[PDB]
Amino acid sequence: TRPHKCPDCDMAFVTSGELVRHRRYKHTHEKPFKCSMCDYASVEVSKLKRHIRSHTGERPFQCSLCSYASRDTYKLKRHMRTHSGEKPYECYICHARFTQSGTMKMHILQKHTENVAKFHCPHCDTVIARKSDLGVHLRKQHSYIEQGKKCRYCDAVFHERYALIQHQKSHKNEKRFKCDQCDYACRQERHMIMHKRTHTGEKPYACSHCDKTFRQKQLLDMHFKRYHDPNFVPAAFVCSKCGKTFTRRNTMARHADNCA
DNA sequence: TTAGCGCCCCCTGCTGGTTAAATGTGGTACTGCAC
DNA sequence: GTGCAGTACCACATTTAACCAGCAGGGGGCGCTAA
Ligand code: NA
Ligand SMILES: [Zn+2]
Ligand SMILES: [Zn+2]
Ligand SMILES: [Zn+2]
Ligand SMILES: [Zn+2]
Ligand SMILES: [Zn+2]
Ligand SMILES: [Zn+2]
Ligand SMILES: [Zn+2]
Ligand SMILES: [Zn+2]
Ligand SMILES: [Zn+2]
Repeated sequence: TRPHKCPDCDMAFVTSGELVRHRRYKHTHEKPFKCSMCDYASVEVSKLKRHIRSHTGERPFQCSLCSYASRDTYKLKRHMRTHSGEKPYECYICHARFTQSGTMKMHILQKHTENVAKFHCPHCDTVIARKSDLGVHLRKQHSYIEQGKKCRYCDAVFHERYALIQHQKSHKNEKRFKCDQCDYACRQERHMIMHKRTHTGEKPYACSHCDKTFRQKQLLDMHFKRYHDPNFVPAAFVCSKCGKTFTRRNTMARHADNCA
């Protein structure tokens, strides 16, 4: 009937030894047995054996099915879920099941809640929900590169990926390709190739039904659709007021605006 | 009494598969101008 | 009007990194009994 009770708090214990351990755990905060490697100490001998095992790497119990030996029996019991499945914990909202309690708690925090505090990157403006995801973001974007990484479009060298990407975003309104015979410039290589074809007079695309050649693919396509396709009729736009037909809509719109 | 043991949890952190935002590609209309 | 020459949409395919559940390591609390 739990005759022994702790006067310092609400806990009541059966035996004297249990109550003494409880006082040491939560009321005296003194640990007699101390780790020899560091300042860590343990009230219970098993806890100190835990730290000594971590200090030395001793793995007592081996998994039956795999190549993992745990240093604590509970770690092996948790590792056995890898083979059995057996997701014990269940979310109370979406009823999803998880192999670990911390996995379920993180799921509830990040999937079923709105005003959750997030982590801000100390080096950039991004805001990340998880600390582990922030560490991944730091370890890739803000990681230092000893050999550097050249810009894709200029001779600038950067050692942080975030800096390189920010610099490369400044070239998105730029016409890298420049013709060697005039001042014309463009952003895609195909346009530069077309312009050099016009400069040289080359007409690579040739009509297979006539003697006419063209410097661009679309010009040949429209020529074939006009003078080699009887079923094609040019789009005619009649004026809104006068009704005069215009092949180009822009001329029709301008005429309608100036029409009386 | 006291250590061994079992259970159970919390806290922290890394990791690949998923996915959504960002960005590059290319087909195809689409206008300005000289004829 | 038209063909040439250059520009402009934009659906689509990569590219990229946050999202997220699956994992393991380090520690703390108690409730049993045997020894
Ligand atoms: Na262009
Ligand atoms: Zn107490
Ligand atoms: Zn230690
Ligand atoms: Zn195993
Ligand atoms: Zn849920
Ligand atoms: Zn950042
Ligand atoms: Zn650059
Ligand atoms: Zn040129
Ligand atoms: Zn033809
Ligand atoms: Zn008119």
